[PDB]
Parts: sequence; C-alpha cells; structure tokens
Amino acid sequence: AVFLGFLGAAGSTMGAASMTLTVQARNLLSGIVKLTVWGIKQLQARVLAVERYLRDQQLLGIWGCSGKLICCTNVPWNSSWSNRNLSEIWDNMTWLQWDKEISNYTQIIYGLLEESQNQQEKNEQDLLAL
Amino acid sequence: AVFLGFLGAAGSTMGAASMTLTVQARNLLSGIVKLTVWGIKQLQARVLAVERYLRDQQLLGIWGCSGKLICCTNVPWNSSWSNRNLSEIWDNMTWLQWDKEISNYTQIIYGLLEESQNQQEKNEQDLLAL
Amino acid sequence: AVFLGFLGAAGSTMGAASMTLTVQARNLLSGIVKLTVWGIKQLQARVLAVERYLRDQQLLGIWGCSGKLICCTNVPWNSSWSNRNLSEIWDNMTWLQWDKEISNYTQIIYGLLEESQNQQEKNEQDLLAL
Amino acid sequence: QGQLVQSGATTTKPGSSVKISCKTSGYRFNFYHINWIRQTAGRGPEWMGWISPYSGDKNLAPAFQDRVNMTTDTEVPVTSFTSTGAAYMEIRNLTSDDTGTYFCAKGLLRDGSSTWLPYLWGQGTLLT
Amino acid sequence: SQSVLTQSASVSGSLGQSVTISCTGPNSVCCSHKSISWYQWPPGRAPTLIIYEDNERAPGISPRFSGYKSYWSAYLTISDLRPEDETTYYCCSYTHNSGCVFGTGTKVSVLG
Ligand SMILES: *[C@@H]1O[C@H](CO)[C@@H](O[C@@H]2O[C@H](CO)[C@@H](O[C@@H]3O[C@H](CO[C@H]4O[C@H](CO)[C@@H](O)[C@H](O[C@H]5O[C@H](CO)[C@@H](O)[C@H](O)[C@@H]5O)[C@@H]4O)[C@@H](O)[C@H](O[C@H]4O[C@H](CO)[C@@H](O)[C@H](O)[C@@H]4O)[C@@H]3O)[C@H](O)[C@H]2NC(C)=O)[C@H](O)[C@H]1NC(C)=O
Ligand SMILES: *[C@@H]1O[C@H](CO)[C@@H](O)[C@H](O)[C@H]1NC(C)=O
Ligand SMILES: *[C@@H]1O[C@H](CO)[C@@H](O)[C@H](O)[C@H]1NC(C)=O
Ligand SMILES: *[C@@H]1O[C@H](CO)[C@@H](O)[C@H](O)[C@H]1NC(C)=O
Ligand SMILES: *[C@@H]1O[C@H](CO)[C@@H](O)[C@H](O)[C@H]1NC(C)=O
Ligand SMILES: *[C@@H]1O[C@H](CO)[C@@H](O)[C@H](O)[C@H]1NC(C)=O
Ligand SMILES: *[C@@H]1O[C@H](CO)[C@@H](O)[C@H](O)[C@H]1NC(C)=O
Repeated sequence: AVFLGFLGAAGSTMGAASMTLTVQARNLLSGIVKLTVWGIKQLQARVLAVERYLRDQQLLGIWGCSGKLICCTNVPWNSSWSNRNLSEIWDNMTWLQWDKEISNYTQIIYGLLEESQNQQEKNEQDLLAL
Repeated sequence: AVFLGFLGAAGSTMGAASMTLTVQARNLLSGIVKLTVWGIKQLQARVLAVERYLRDQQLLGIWGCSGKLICCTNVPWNSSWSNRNLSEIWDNMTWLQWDKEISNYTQIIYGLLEESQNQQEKNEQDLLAL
Repeated sequence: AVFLGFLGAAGSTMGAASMTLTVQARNLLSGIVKLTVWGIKQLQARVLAVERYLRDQQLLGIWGCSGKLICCTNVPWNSSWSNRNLSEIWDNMTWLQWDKEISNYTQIIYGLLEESQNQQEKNEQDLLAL
Repeated sequence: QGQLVQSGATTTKPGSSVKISCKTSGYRFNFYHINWIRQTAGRGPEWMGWISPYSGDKNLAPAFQDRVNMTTDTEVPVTSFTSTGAAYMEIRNLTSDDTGTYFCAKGLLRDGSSTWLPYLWGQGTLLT
Repeated sequence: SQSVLTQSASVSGSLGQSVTISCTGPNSVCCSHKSISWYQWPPGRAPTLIIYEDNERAPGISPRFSGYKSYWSAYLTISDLRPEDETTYYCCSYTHNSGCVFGTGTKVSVLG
C-alpha cells in the first residue's frame, strides 16, 4: 500500500479508494486543539462539525451499518439507478463521478435501507421469541 | 403499512407503534439547516439537541443495544414492575400509558441493563482467552 | 462486588478496575442539568464535553470496538512495547502505572488497530461476494 | 464516451515516414492507454502498441519496436472529468507492405486485468 | 499472414439462429493462462469490442453474444441472428501487461 493521505484517491478508481476509508474516517472529526471575532466563529464551527458527523452516524445506525466502513445490505441494485456493469464502475469511474450519476436516486435508496433494517430486527424479534 | 408520520401512533397500540421506529429515529437529530437574539438562542438549542441524543446513544451503548431499534437483553421481567399479561400490553395500552406505569421502576431497570452487559463481555473475555 | 464509585479503583489492580467500566462510562458525558460570565463559559464547556467523547467513540468505531467496553483485536502484543508478564500486570500495577509505561508506543498501537479493522471488513467483503 | 478523430489519408512512397495524429475529447485523456492497430492488405489486423498518457510508459510489439515512433502530448482539461489530448504516430522503414488503414484506440479500464484493451476506436487513416 | 492463433475460417447462418466461432492456438498464446477478447470488424473500418476477459461483454453489447473458454479453445456464439450481423470477427489473447495477439478472422454470412 501507499499512504496517499487525506482524499489521496479522489481521482482514483472506486476499487482503489475503497481500501483507504479509515484515513478520511479520522479527519472527519479532527479534535480538540472566548468572546471575540474568531472566538464566537470558532465555536460556531465546532458545533457544526459534530452535527454533520452525528447525522452520518445516525444514518448509519438506522441502516444496521453502525460501526461499518463497508456495509452490505438487502436492498437489490435497481437498474434504473445505474444500469452499468460491475467492472465498468469499480475499475473505472471515481467516487466523484459516481456521486453525480446517483445524485438523483440517492434519496430513494436512503429510505429503502431504513425499512430494510426495521424489517430485519422485527424478524429477529420473532426469531428470538421462542 | 401506512406512513402515519412522526409520532403518528402516539395513541395506537404498543404493538403497532413498535413497527415504526425509524420514523422517530430520524427526526430526533434533524440536521443542519451570529450574535443577535435568535442567533445565540439557536446555538444554545443546537447544542442541547446533540446532548440529549448522545445520552440516549451512550445509554444504548453500555447496554449492548448500540445500533438496535428493538433490543433483547438478559434482565427478566420483575412482576413488581408490572404484573400485567403480554396480550393486555402490546395489543392494548399505548406507549404513553406504559411510561406512566413504569415511571417508578425505570431507574432500577437502567442499572440492571448495565451490569448485565458488563457481565457478558467479561464472560466473553474469558470465552476467547483460549 | 463493592460499589466503589467513580474512579474508585484508580489505585487498584488492572484486573479489579477492569470489571467496573460502566461506572466511568456513564459519567463521561453526564447530561443536561444565557449571555453572562458563566453562561458563555458553560456552553464552551458543554461543547468540549461532547467533542472529547465523540473522539473516543470515533476511535472505537474505526477499530471495530464500537459498543465494546472490553474489546479483543488482532494486533499481537509487541515485546518492545512492554516485555512484562501477564501476571505482573493484571494483578500488580494499576491503570495509572500502565499508561506511563505505554505512553510512548500508544500512537503506534492506534494505527495498527485501524488497518487491522479495514483489512477485516475488506476480507469479509470478499467473504460475502459469493 | 468521447471521440478520437485522427488525421487524413496521406499517401507517400516507401522509405519515407508518415505522421498520424489522434485528437481526443469527451474523456480524461490521461486515464486510459492509447493503442494503435492497423489492418493491411496482405494480412488481417495486427496489434502495434500502446502508450500511457499518465505514466508515459510504452509497450509495443517486437514486429514494430524498431519502426514505430509513438508520442503523446498533455491534455488540456475542459472540466473535472473531460479533457482534450493528442496521440502521435510515425513509422520508420516504410514499404508498400504497410499499406492499410490505421486507427488509434482508447484503453478499456483504469485498473484490473484489461487496462489497455482497445475499446474506443478512431475513424481510420489510409496509408500508402 | 502469420497468425499463430487460428479461428474458424468462415461460417454461414440464417435469421433467428445461432452461430459459433472458434479460436485456438498453441500453449504459448492459449488459453487458460490468457484472457480472450472478441472484436466485430467491418472491412477496414471502425471495430467494436464485443467480449473481454473470456466471457464478459463490453458496455451496451447485446445479450445475444456469449463467450466460453475451455482449456483448449475459446468460443464466440451469436445467439438469435439479426440481419446486421454480416462482418468479420477476430479474437485476441492477452494478459494484464501484454498486447493483443489477434486471430485469423472468420467471415459470417446471415443470408436468409
Ligand atoms: C491515476 O490515474 C492513472 C490512469 O488511470 C492510473 O494509472 C493506471 O493505473 C492502473 C493501476 O495502477 C494501471 O493498470 C495496471 O497496469 C499494469 C501494467 O503495468 C505493467 O506493465 C507496464 C508496461 O509493460 C510497466 O510499465 C509496469 O512496470 C512498472 O514501471 C512503470 C514505469 O513507468 C511504473 O510506472 C508502473 O507503475 C509499474 O510499477 C508494469 O510492469 C498491470 O500489470 C496491472 O495489472 C496488475 O494489477 C491488477 C490490479 O491493479 C491485477 O488485477 C492484475 O492481475 C495484475 O496483477 C494493472 O492492470 C494502468 O496501466 C495505469 N495507466 C493507465 C490506466 O493509463 C494511476 O494509477 C492513478 N494514480 C493515482 C494515484 O490515482
Ligand atoms: C426500480 O425503481 C422504480 C422506481 O424508480 C420502481 O418502480 C421499480 O419497481 C424498481 N425495480 C426494482 C427491480 O427494484
Ligand atoms: C436528475 O434529474 C435532473 C432533473 O433536471 C435530470 O436533468 C438529470 O438527468 C437526472 N440525473 C440522471 C443521472 O439522469
Ligand atoms: C423484584 O424487585 C425487587 C425490588 O423491587 C427485588 O427485591 C426482587 O428480588 C425482584 N424479583 C425478581 C424476580 O426479579
Ligand atoms: C410511584 O411512586 C409514587 C410515590 O408517590 C406512587 O404514588 C405511585 O403509585 C408509584 N407508581 C406506581 C405505578 O405504583
Ligand atoms: C515491534 O515493533 C517494532 C517497531 O517498534 C517493529 O520493527 C517490529 O517488527 C515489531 N515486532 C513485532 C513482533 O510486532
Ligand atoms: C519515551 O520516550 C522518552 C524520550 O525522552 C524516554 O525518555 C522514555 O524512556 C520513553 N518511555 C519508555 C517507557 O521507555
């Protein structure tokens, strides 16, 4: 491997950028290090940092992906979203090119992942009722 | 199913309201969208939102329920808490009626769930010591 | 057991202090209970509380330990970190004495735990590709 | 998903050299190899060689290693994922046996076991 | 010509039927240690990638074309013949860091 750094594979293939996720998983929250200009403006930025982060953790939690960097689910890939082959995606276009093609259907997928999780712990609720 | 909405089953049975949890799991944190009246008062409300949310995630984490919407545990149901039948609860009274009857014993249960988890990862700690 | 309290085993053995983790897991975030001196200074402290807490949850998440109080991993114990026996640690020195001896190598270990998790969900990604 | 227009049909005589161009568009020129293939009157098709617009690396058949002059420029980026590049082609010891139609070809993928495979072809250039 | 990778010389077919083109050679260019790519090639014009890596089709390639590669020879089938199929087909053996070793060619007629 080569430590490309933060967003080092932004122009690389989705198969190469998918193996370096814990690099952008650290610097998404950074860390730790009173009334003036930047003082109030720094605290406003520190709050926004944890809000956007908890939204991505809350969304991951209600999908059953809480704690996963790569998470497999039940929702099948609808051909209307992207009728592209598996080899022309992971070894071709980048994650930036991918988000533009899925920008439309990305809201429908987020709802399919939620009920696919609620209708899984509810099934397991009956699976442990005996 | 019928998309009743946020808190749509507040007056419905505990068995019907338990199948629509990811609806109130989203809007508990809402989201994203500098010195005046509402400005300071908005930031005070944005901080309180993530604090009450992380308390419910911290409590869920120390119970082994981190990531669960429906979570099964080891603590047996004490008859002193509610000596009611299973059918007269899930197909009768609502979650609002339930919280009033359990408001007393709700603190004892929260402690029983914590040590029931610590005496589970400690047992599994010995289970993987060989 | 004896409810020693918050940090009650700070001077006790690492084997005795390791069985009372949910005590310091609660009071790390405490909880809930507008322009003056302490007012601005309280909100500055309330934000710092959730930031240091989410860093320890973010670090636990990228290690596969999200939700664990005791978490077992794959990284083997390097003798250069501490060439001490298992009995002279868990039944002798305290967690305070332990952190001083590992203060150096503690950053190398944090990187070994990250890639040990990414090269585990990536292996499981291929394990479920069939 | 872009075009690869070439030069015209320039006809010379043996012993000389001919320059063939290949102007790209509609795709990131530095992300895909540029193969060169010809179909002469005497054989079928023959693979000449490809070159990497990113690594600048060459790999060509031994039947054309001591004849082919193969170079590329540097893309003029249009957008984030679009650019405009150029690939050049020249031969050395020319005969009437090399009379045929020549085209360039953009590589297949950006990774894997078929990174250079000629996928998107040009239009054709008739030689001597 | 000096193609070490032979094909099927020529073949004929009819509308609504399926064809098959062979492609084999010696142990130096075939087969289990090399990928096989098939190319539709009108006479001296713009080619087209039909199949890459033995059996994988290119983007937009119709589900009619199929592929197969035994230890001895690779086959290109043309299920359900359509009238616009008359052309010449070529195969190529390659690896990840090599070049295309093309074939002899096979003219396919759909006269029906
Ligand atoms: C930026 O974007 C560019 C363009 O997309 C990327 O460049 C492409 O990268 C991919 C993958 O890294 C390349 O695909 C591989 O191609 C090699 C072929 O290289 C071999 O042969 C070459 C010619 O004979 C030779 O030059 C190579 O030797 C080394 O020396 C050169 C000196 O210039 C050096 O630059 C090289 O890097 C080499 O190290 C080499 O011997 C092929 O072998 C690969 O197949 C292997 O790997 C795949 C998995 O990747 C595996 O499935 C196979 O089985 C096999 O094991 C692979 O196909 C592609 O050729 C590059 N160029 C293009 C597409 O034009 C670049 O990587 C991006 N960088 C970043 C940082 O994003
Ligand atoms: C694909 O999505 C459409 C809506 O965009 C839906 O009507 C259809 O049933 C879906 N099909 C599959 C196979 O998921
Ligand atoms: C998304 O919707 C817009 C609506 O204007 C449309 O133009 C665009 O093509 C859609 N995206 C895709 C990938 O089709
Ligand atoms: C029920 O709770 C009481 C305390 O309220 C306790 O003394 C008793 O042991 C408990 N019994 C069971 C069966 O849990
Ligand atoms: C809870 O405690 C109060 C103490 O005043 C008591 O009145 C009430 O009945 C208790 N709740 C239940 C359900 O018994
Ligand atoms: C121990 O750590 C050193 C670096 O401090 C490293 O070079 C060595 O390979 C490691 N050995 C083991 C067994 O982990
Ligand atoms: C950590 O590094 C310092 C560097 O000054 C060194 O003095 C100290 O001994 C090291 N810690 C251990 C446990 O060796």
